[PDB]
Amino acid sequence: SWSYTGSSFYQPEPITTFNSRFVEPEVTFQNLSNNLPPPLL
Amino acid sequence: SWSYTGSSFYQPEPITTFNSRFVEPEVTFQNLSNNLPPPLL
Ligand SMILES: *[C@@H]1O[C@H](CO)[C@@H](O)[C@H](O)[C@H]1NC(C)=O
Ligand SMILES: *[C@@H]1O[C@H](CO)[C@@H](O)[C@H](O)[C@H]1NC(C)=O
Repeated sequence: SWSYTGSSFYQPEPITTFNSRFVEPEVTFQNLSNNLPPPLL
Repeated sequence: SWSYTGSSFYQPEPITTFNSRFVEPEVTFQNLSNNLPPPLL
């Protein structure tokens, strides 16, 4: 389970399309299998 | 055929969604007819 938090304040939040951006894949990113966030669903 | 290249280095790459942005049309853009890139296809 992965959550988004602010840079200057710690508060775990659900991942949404309004706080993440689509980027070109890299080999360093995690390869999630289950419990994908709604941007990834 | 049009390819994308970096600003500080030269490498012809295919045009994807991740290296282009959708903008308001202008008269000084190229009006392509055939062999559209995948963002325009
Ligand atoms: C995810 O998979 C790709 C290709 O299968 C691999 O290159 C990448 O290292 C993987 N990411 C990991 C293991 O975090
Ligand atoms: C592209 O098409 C527009 C019409 O939508 C035109 O105004 C413009 O002059 C054209 N530019 C060219 C031919 O590159």
